[PDB]
Amino acid sequence: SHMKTFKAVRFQIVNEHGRIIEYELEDGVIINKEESGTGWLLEIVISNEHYETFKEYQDNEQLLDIRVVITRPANDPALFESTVKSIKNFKTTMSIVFECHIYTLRQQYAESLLEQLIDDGLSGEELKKSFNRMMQSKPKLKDEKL
Amino acid sequence: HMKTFKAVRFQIVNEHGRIIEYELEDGVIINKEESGTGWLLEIVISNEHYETFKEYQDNEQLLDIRVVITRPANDPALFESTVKSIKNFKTTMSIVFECHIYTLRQQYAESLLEQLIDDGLSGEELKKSFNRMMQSKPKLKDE
Repeated sequence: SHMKTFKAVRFQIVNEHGRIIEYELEDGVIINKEESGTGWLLEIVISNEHYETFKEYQDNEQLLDIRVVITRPANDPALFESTVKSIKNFKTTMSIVFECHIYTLRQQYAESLLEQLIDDGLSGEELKKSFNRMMQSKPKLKDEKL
Repeated sequence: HMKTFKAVRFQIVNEHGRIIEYELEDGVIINKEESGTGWLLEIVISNEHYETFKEYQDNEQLLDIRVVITRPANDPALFESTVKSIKNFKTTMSIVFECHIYTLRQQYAESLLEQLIDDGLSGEELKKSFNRMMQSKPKLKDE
């Protein structure tokens, strides 16, 4: 793809346990800012309902593991690590800009993911349960945190 | 609410009512009126006519464009635009345009006819040109 500007049609945030919170988009754009080595800029419009969550993310400079689907909703998510840069609250909606850096899923994800879950002591049905959910959501692995 | 859209067709219309369609790899258009920059359009097309677009950018040529938004089912929105940037690849290029949307003047038909007659046209030539210009809808000489 040769474009530097894309329409964002789905937005999700994933936690450690591979649990997705999806936010319904009013609007969405994401720009590849290579001009500086500044990464990517995501601007979305969502309901005000989530103003506190995102205000707290901004205040703590929370590192967020996000999934962004581009152009058409059936497409495979792109993977970013991001922080909230600015928030604008409106009457029923809010506008949020994120600072994003793209990443590719590592090789041997399935093997590392299993190694992590077993080292956390999971077994049998809880293990199948977590592995399957995590295989789809793809959380950042414990060996990448601090 | 929705401010960012897919751009599915792109055309330039010249003085003569002639449509020049370019097939898109991709396109997005963004409504930035709140800012006051009008709309922002990025497209990827073949780079065969790179020199044509470099020329427009250098001359800051004012282009009368038609953009179909979201679905091909829609009729094109009318823009007056200039080329802001070009990124050239192997056999494609990406172009960004600054655009300002516009509505078609009232009595367009009557003014078109006036111009064609004043330019010496008659008979079959007049009908041919009028029928085409009524489809593409170019800016008139009174500008």
